[PDB]
Amino acid sequence: PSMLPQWSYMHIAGQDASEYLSPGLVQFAQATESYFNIGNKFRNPTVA
Amino acid sequence: NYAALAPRQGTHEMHG
Amino acid sequence: LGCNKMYG
Amino acid sequence: TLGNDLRVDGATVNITSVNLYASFFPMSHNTASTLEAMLRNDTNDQSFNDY
Amino acid sequence: VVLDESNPTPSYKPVTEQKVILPTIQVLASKKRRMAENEDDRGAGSVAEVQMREVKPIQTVDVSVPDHSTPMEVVQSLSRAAQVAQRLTVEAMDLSAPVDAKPLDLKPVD
Amino acid sequence: RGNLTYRLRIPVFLPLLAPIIAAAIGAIPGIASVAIQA
Repeated sequence: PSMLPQWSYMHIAGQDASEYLSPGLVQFAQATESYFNIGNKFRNPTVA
Repeated sequence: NYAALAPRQGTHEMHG
Repeated sequence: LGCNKMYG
Repeated sequence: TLGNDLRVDGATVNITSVNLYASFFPMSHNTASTLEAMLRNDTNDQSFNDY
Repeated sequence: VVLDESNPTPSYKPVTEQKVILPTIQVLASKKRRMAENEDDRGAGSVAEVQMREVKPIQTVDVSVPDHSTPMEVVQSLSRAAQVAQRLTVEAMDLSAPVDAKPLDLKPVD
Repeated sequence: RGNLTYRLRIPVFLPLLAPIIAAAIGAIPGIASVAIQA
């Protein structure tokens, strides 16, 4: 709560995992998605 | 802009 | 890529 | 299939040994170290939610 | 012109002068040796030895080829290799082991 | 070994002259299994 709002620290109302992850990590996950599937380890808000 | 209404992620049927 | 799996 | 009280009916569990089996993907040491270093950064935090 | 005339090996004697490469190349034949059990023992073989010599303030290399190899072809190939070494003495060689590929994905974008 | 031995006196991280000479020798069709010794 000191540096970020709670809905942003816990990815409840923030940005996509394609926008708050490191670009290198995004590229690594999309490159190794076929056999290691990092994708389900990160959460994205999906607000209404 | 109609993006406010869209949820924030972050008809050719005729035969007999 | 992320996941948004939740009840409701 | 019956709601019978197994405690009074007589039933015991005698656990002999408990073990933990972990499976490691044999990724190359270089790429594994790169992934570890990148995941140790604050922005690359893993988030999980109870279903 | 022509700096070192040392002949580190006494068993091999020079046969041509230290011709220059427009390094220098010297062809040395071998003196007589002991008896052989049979005549088919000297030229028999195909392995070539490239011996390294200590740096003399210049580097010397002892390259030995089997007999059947053409001396003109050997001289031309050695001259081309010497020219390449002189020109080049990179990242292309570094790419072929200690640069990695998947680790070369954090730095390019982050 | 061989009767003839060739000598080069080059005026002169990772060594490169020895691999270069080895590749040049291996380029000769009649020569195989180049050995590098220092």
